[PDB]
Amino acid sequence: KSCCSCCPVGCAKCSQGCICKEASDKCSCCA
Ligand SMILES: [Cd+2]
Ligand SMILES: [Cd+2]
Ligand SMILES: [Cd+2]
Ligand SMILES: [Cd+2]
Repeated sequence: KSCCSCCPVGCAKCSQGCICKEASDKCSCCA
């Protein structure tokens, strides 16, 4: 885990702020 369970790796969109709050197995706001 880095930021979320869908972007557990300081994802870009999740650079410095888990701005991804939607993905119960997959997201479409980032990757
Ligand atoms: Cd995520
Ligand atoms: Cd993200
Ligand atoms: Cd996140
Ligand atoms: Cd996302």
